Amino acid sequence: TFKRRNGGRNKHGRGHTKFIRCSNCGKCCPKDKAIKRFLVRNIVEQAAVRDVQEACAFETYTLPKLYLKMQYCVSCAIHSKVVRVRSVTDRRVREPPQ
Amino acid sequence: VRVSVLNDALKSMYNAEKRGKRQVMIRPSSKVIIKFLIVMQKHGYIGEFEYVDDHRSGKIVVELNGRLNKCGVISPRFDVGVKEIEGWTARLLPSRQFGYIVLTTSAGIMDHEEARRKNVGGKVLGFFY
Amino acid sequence: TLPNDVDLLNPPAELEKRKHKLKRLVQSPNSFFMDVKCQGCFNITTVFSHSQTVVVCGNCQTVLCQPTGGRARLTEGCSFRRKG
Amino acid sequence: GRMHSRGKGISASALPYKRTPPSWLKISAPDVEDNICKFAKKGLTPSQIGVILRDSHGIAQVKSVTGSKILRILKAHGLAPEIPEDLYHLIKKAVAIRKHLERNRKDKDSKFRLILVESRIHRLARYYKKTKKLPPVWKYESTTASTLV
Amino acid sequence: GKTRGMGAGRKLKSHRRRQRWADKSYKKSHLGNEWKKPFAGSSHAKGIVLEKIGIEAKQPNSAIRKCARVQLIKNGKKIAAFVPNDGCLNYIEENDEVLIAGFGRKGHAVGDIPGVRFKVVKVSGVSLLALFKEKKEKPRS
RNA sequence: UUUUUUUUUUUU
RNA sequence: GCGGUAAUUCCAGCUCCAAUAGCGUAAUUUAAGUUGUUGCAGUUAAAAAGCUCGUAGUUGGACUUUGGGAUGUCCCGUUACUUUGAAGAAAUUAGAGUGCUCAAAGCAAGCCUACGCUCUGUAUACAUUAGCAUGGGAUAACAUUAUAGGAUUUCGGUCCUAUUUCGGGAUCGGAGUAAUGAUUAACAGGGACAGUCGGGGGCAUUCGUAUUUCAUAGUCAGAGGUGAAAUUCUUGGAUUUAUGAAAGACGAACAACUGCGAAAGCAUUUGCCAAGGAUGUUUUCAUUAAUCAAGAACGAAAGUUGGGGGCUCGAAGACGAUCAGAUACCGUCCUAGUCUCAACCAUAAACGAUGCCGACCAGGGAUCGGCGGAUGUUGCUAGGACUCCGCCGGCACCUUAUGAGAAAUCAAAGUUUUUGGGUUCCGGGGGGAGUAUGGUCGCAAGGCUGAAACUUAAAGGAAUUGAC
RNA sequence: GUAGGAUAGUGGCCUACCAUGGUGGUGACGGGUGACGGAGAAUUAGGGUUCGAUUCCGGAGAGGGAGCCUGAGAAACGGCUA
Ligand SMILES: [K+]
Ligand SMILES: [K+]
Ligand SMILES: [K+]
Ligand SMILES: [K+]
Ligand SMILES: [K+]
Ligand SMILES: [K+]
Ligand SMILES: [K+]
Ligand SMILES: [K+]
Ligand SMILES: [K+]
Ligand SMILES: [K+]
Ligand SMILES: [K+]
Ligand SMILES: [K+]
Ligand SMILES: [K+]
Ligand SMILES: [K+]
Ligand SMILES: [K+]
Ligand SMILES: [K+]
Ligand SMILES: [K+]
Ligand SMILES: [K+]
Ligand SMILES: [K+]
Ligand SMILES: [K+]
Ligand SMILES: [Mg+2]
Ligand SMILES: [Mg+2]
Ligand SMILES: [Mg+2]
Ligand SMILES: [Mg+2]
Ligand SMILES: [Mg+2]
Ligand SMILES: [Mg+2]
Ligand SMILES: [Mg+2]
Ligand SMILES: [Mg+2]
Ligand SMILES: [Mg+2]
Ligand SMILES: [Mg+2]
Ligand SMILES: [Mg+2]
Ligand SMILES: [Mg+2]
Ligand SMILES: [Mg+2]
Ligand SMILES: [Mg+2]
Ligand SMILES: [Mg+2]
Ligand SMILES: [Mg+2]
Ligand SMILES: [Mg+2]
Ligand SMILES: [Mg+2]
Ligand SMILES: [Mg+2]
Ligand SMILES: [Mg+2]
Ligand SMILES: [Mg+2]
Ligand SMILES: [Mg+2]
Ligand SMILES: [Mg+2]
Ligand SMILES: [Mg+2]
Ligand SMILES: [Mg+2]
Ligand SMILES: [Mg+2]
Ligand SMILES: [Mg+2]
Ligand SMILES: [Mg+2]
Ligand SMILES: [Mg+2]
Ligand SMILES: [Mg+2]
Ligand SMILES: [Mg+2]
Ligand SMILES: [Mg+2]
Ligand SMILES: [Mg+2]
Ligand SMILES: [Zn+2]
Repeated sequence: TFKRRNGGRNKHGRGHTKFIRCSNCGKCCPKDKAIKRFLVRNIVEQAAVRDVQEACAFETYTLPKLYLKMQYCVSCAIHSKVVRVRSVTDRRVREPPQ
Repeated sequence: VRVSVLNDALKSMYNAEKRGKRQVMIRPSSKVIIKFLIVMQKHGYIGEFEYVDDHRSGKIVVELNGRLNKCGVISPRFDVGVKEIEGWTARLLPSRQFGYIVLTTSAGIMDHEEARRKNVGGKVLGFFY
Repeated sequence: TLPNDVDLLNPPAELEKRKHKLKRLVQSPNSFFMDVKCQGCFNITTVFSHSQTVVVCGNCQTVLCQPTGGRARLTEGCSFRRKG
Repeated sequence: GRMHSRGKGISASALPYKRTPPSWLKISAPDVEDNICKFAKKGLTPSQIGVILRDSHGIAQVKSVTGSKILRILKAHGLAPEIPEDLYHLIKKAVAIRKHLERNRKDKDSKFRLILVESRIHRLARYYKKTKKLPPVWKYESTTASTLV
Repeated sequence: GKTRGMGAGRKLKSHRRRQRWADKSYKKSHLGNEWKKPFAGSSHAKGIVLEKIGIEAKQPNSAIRKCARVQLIKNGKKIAAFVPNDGCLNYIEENDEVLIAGFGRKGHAVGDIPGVRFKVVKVSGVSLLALFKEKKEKPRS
């Protein structure tokens, strides 16, 4: 039985797509199929923001940000709970969670 | 490619009648198509049809009465003698009380009852009911 | 528009114009000819609306139109009148 | 659709329903034939002649004024080429592709396109032999194709 | 789709001829392999009893089905033939003459008896049915 | 994300 | 499926059931729309060649004389096909007649007893294809057309023949007659042209951090790796830090339910070489086309031969762990390989598990390319970017059933018992088996083609409930 | 194809000379048949599937080949010769 119209990937009008390496396990996975997330978070966690600001060596200074593009294979994504198993009707929803 | 303009026309009319459209477009036109339409109109399965000239094969616009259950082409055009008309009618028509099989004979394009009346055979073109 | 709300033999002119040139009831081109005159020369030349060649006025040796993907682009000085 | 591809484009010309010349046109049929013959002598193919006439002389359709096609006029005046224009262009394309392949042996795409072009050439040549536009002895040979043009 | 050309009768006939071989029954009846089988296309065959054997019944049944190893006189092929009815193996002896018939499934095993396609009809010219019902007596010699 | 093998035939 | 100590199923008694002077048991037809031309299937049940070209074969757009007056009749090259006729042994089959006592049969036979009669009857029909003859000229097949060497009237010169100057020929020219002789240009196809577009292809040529190694310099005790460790490297300075050099791979982020290509596949810049779809076109030819045995081009990864390279990773192999064992999963070091060139190999879940061409068939919003129109801005140079309305083509998506389906689902997997647009391939319960054998290709690995004996009642697809 | 021989007669049926022709994916050639062919038999919506040694018609054979006399007629076998 076929359970996904797209076949679990995002290839249309295309022969082959080069793979990426899972950021967790390193498994090869087609890029159009890998679960991709973009994390933009302060380098200093909110707990240490106050201490770092107090220890700042300049009159004013904006703390930088860390940008990370995580590309997970299906197994790693499910295990780490980046994605979860959804109902038959719910898995057709493509909009991101609020 | 386009092989049977008569088949294309009959399929267009059949689909349009199923959908309930009052008018249907046939392109390209042909004298065989016109004779088939005249045969249907004689028995009242279609309304008026108008031929549009475009310095090409032409076009036809046919009004649909709503009485046409199904019209179709028979391919290849098998040879039908005067004695095979009964078998062909049994194969193709829903009943012996109504329905027509169109044949092209040396006497012209006509329905199977007229072919039987004139004792003329030919080749089957299609059917309608 | 609903098929039953229109007549296939008497389509509205707006719909006929909007339709593709080959899909109209009777095929008709969207192109036309034009009488083009330069800015200074009284000579008048016939030019196709979709000219594929650089038409040049014989008198002053000036380009009237420039071929493009569709309609030819006339020079700024020159002007045109629809001929037909 | 396309003979040697999956393209389904329908772009083409839409001839007007009116077969008569426009009123504003004043040139005469013999003048049009003379111009066509002059262009042919200058070395313009029928398609080029038609394009030039439409774009410059305002002759939308040569048949409308003359009553006959450009190739027919050229043949009547003994100016038609030995081989038809389309076959000539196809042979030119094949020769160019072969010249490129002579130096690019890794261009398997060029090899594929050459195969397609020669198939088209052979089909067109067969049709022209059937219609007697080419002598029965005519044969397209890759080795000496450059000589024919 | 099917070929429908009015001039495609040859192609249709040849395609049907090629595809008929996919039919197991047609292939069985037209490959000419019936003559290499023990009966060689016959309903019955006479043979000599070589040995009494017991064949374990297939699951889920449990029993010892009684059969005889019979050598066919006309070609010397060795087969296994079931002996039906209760205690009918007692009427069979080594070097006896037995008539052998099919098991009813046209060369295939029947019931829980594995690899047996034949049965014994007569022994020493007397029907096993008659022997079972005591209508006749097995010849002494 | 340490490790976790196995369950006689028929029948209910 | 019955039989395991309460057997409607075995062995027996009784009773009952079917047929009946018949009944049981062991190639072939039907059922079988499970061989499908009528009339089957190929997304998941068995199934569409990895992709394209292409000869045989099959198939192939439109167009040429209609109408009235009247009354079968008057007026304005070769075939397929169809109608009719002749002929086409009996027997058999269908069928007319006939009380062999009926019947299967047979061709008998009936009145009245007349020194007889019914001329007694012993009909008729059927008969593929192929052949002969005849009426029709719709639908189709092949050939032909325009370099006039064309049709026709008359007349001049040349070449030969017969019935009683003449008739018949066979050529060469003059003159005239004529509406003088060419359908259109398919929302078929090919070709030309114009501005474009693309991560399509080949060659050459710039750039990038990172990895490893090396060189210089600084510091000292751990570094590495794991679930935890160990193998391993480390005061001859490991790991870490800065600068620089070399080598070979790889082209992140941008990057998408986006693009190009026949498929495989294709992502750094710039240059060159050819190639291509779509769009626009009042340009050209005029059926040149669709699909395809045989035959050909390309064809991931791995693999083969020989060079060049050999950073990284890494089959084989060797160790350290875990374990009852662990020839593994985890870790450490590594050969072939991974890259490129020349020559082979031709196979993948080579997938959309879904051939190609053509027609019709609901709605909607996005998006890529081109084009047409309108409109207002731009730290810009009529244009470009954005906004809005449309057309064509393309990758897709959402809703819906009036459709289909075993459903899952499908806007094509629809227009199918109301069955027929053209065309290629291919399946016939499950195994044996993609095996044996033969042939062919390959250096090899293996590829292509491809059985049978025998075995078996299921295997299998979709979906429901529970259990896990 | 030409000319002859032979035959009851036509014909590469055979002889001499001459020419290179003849068939074939519209399947030649080769192989299998537990293959004599037909009239017909079985089953019957229609289309079809299977069978046809056997009394009627045509062909061939007389254990396997070959040759031949007689005769209008035989390559005969309830004729002969090897
Ligand atoms: K799938
Ligand atoms: K995904
Ligand atoms: K194509
Ligand atoms: K175009
Ligand atoms: K058992
Ligand atoms: K049992
Ligand atoms: K049991
Ligand atoms: K007991
Ligand atoms: K008991
Ligand atoms: K029972
Ligand atoms: K290496
Ligand atoms: K263990
Ligand atoms: K290794
Ligand atoms: K290979
Ligand atoms: K797939
Ligand atoms: K669109
Ligand atoms: K003779
Ligand atoms: K001769
Ligand atoms: K025979
Ligand atoms: K005699
Ligand atoms: Mg599943
Ligand atoms: Mg792929
Ligand atoms: Mg094609
Ligand atoms: Mg199209
Ligand atoms: Mg165990
Ligand atoms: Mg009991
Ligand atoms: Mg009992
Ligand atoms: Mg089936
Ligand atoms: Mg499966
Ligand atoms: Mg399957
Ligand atoms: Mg496949
Ligand atoms: Mg092939
Ligand atoms: Mg036609
Ligand atoms: Mg056209
Ligand atoms: Mg460094
Ligand atoms: Mg980049
Ligand atoms: Mg892009
Ligand atoms: Mg090497
Ligand atoms: Mg390593
Ligand atoms: Mg390699
Ligand atoms: Mg394969
Ligand atoms: Mg756009
Ligand atoms: Mg099978
Ligand atoms: Mg002779
Ligand atoms: Mg025989
Ligand atoms: Mg017989
Ligand atoms: Mg007998
Ligand atoms: Mg006989
Ligand atoms: Mg004889
Ligand atoms: Mg004998
Ligand atoms: Mg003898
Ligand atoms: Mg004899
Ligand atoms: Mg005799
Ligand atoms: Zn992973």
